[PDB]
Amino acid sequence: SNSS
Amino acid sequence: KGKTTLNINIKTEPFSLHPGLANDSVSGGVIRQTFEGLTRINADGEPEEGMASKIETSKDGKTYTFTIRDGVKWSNGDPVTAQDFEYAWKWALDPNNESQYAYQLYYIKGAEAANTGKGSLDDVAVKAVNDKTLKVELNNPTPYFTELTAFYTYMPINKKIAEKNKKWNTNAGDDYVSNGPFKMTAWKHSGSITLEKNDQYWDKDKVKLKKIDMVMINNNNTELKKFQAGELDWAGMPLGQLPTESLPTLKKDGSLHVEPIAGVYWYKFNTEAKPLDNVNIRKALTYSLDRQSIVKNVTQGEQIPAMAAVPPTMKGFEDNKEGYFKDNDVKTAKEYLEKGLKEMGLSKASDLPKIKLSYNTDDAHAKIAQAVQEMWKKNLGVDVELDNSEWNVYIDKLHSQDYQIGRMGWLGDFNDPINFLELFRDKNGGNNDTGWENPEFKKLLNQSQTETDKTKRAELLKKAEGIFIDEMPVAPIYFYTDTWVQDENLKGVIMPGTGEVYFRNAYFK
Repeated sequence: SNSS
Repeated sequence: KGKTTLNINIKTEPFSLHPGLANDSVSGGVIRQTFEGLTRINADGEPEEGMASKIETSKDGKTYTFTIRDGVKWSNGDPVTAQDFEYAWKWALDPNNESQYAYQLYYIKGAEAANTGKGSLDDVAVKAVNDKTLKVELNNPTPYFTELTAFYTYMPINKKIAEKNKKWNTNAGDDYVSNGPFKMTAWKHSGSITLEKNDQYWDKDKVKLKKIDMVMINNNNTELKKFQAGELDWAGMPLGQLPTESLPTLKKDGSLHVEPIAGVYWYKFNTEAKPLDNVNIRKALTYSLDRQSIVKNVTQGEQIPAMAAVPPTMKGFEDNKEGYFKDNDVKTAKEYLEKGLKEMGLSKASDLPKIKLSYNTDDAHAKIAQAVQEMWKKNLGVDVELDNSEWNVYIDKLHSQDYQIGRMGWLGDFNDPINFLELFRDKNGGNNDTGWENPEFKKLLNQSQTETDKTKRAELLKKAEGIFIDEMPVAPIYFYTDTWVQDENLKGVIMPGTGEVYFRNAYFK
């Protein structure tokens, strides 16, 4: 998943 | 004695609280408290029965039969049925819904064909045989399929409500119902999310917290201040973020937690935007970074330099600590730059087309971007301009390829190295966004998924990884740690090492  | 409200920061508005659209750590931080799949993750970091009370696997490992647990309900009291899962998975595969995680379901026979217009959704091999039975057929034996069924794209959604109101997911209220340990009772957009214990959850007696209050403070100094006044119970990752300059002091007083996780911090290249369409330019920009300086001076969180895609914590990939090329290799970076310029007919770096480096608004990303900007100016004579965007907007910027160089981080979805590679399998893969695809790469990944032998499989994936690093569609920078401080009375938190957090069984002592 894309990490903030 | 122990209080029952947990106060935490999630920094920013989620990209989506539809499980079929979420693709990010912010959304995932919420959905992992409010929804539950066929399986869930236990404290040992392994999948276990969740909505499914029994999981049967065929002898060949391809057909899964899930028995839905007796009496499982949604937060409004309706039963969770197998049709809710069928509906949700097909919803995510329907190209009209534009999920960036549709490829996560390609493990299922007929899924890719449906998603790419080469087949009917009716022929995806997920079927509610009856209310209590879900049958699923895979293309290949996939030993981590029960990890995938705990991943948020595989969450059920309430089919009855989602049919009634196609915008059910966009606000808290009677049309937002979920099936996990907590339920979402308030959402002030860009403000806060309130979760409360879900009294319809099957395992509610194991849930000790009554309320989770999630604020959205993107200022790391403020988050730490609130923690220090006791207004938050946590400061830091996974969902919040400590100020990078606080890390020395907190490490010294002994309060800092620091844990390596399966994640990678990289700058994605838009390989269809000049001059990033030239591999030599991509390699110059990548080889000229001094990652040791970034981790020692900028992040200060004990991250290790990344010269690879797959984190060294992935069993079989521990040599990625050394990586595929040297850190701070300015000599070789300059050689690549010269080669690129020559291919363009240019003589100097200043005559390149203008380059923009994009990132999501964040204290730490700005500092890293500034450090990299300087490294490019100083080591290559390349000037880049910086721009920043809100997180949820930013994800769409990268997805639409409205960028040249874009900061991103990737955290593991499941405990297998391919999760760090298959996002780049297909040009139009929902989480690719580089415009890059390579036929041998894709062939090797597909072969990896038919090989059961762990050695031979690891070697196919390492060859794939070598091709990827040789074409440099992204610039790896560092492998993640989670750094945080907390009220040390907060126990029972589950943090598997892929960088997620579950509060299901957490409590104050």
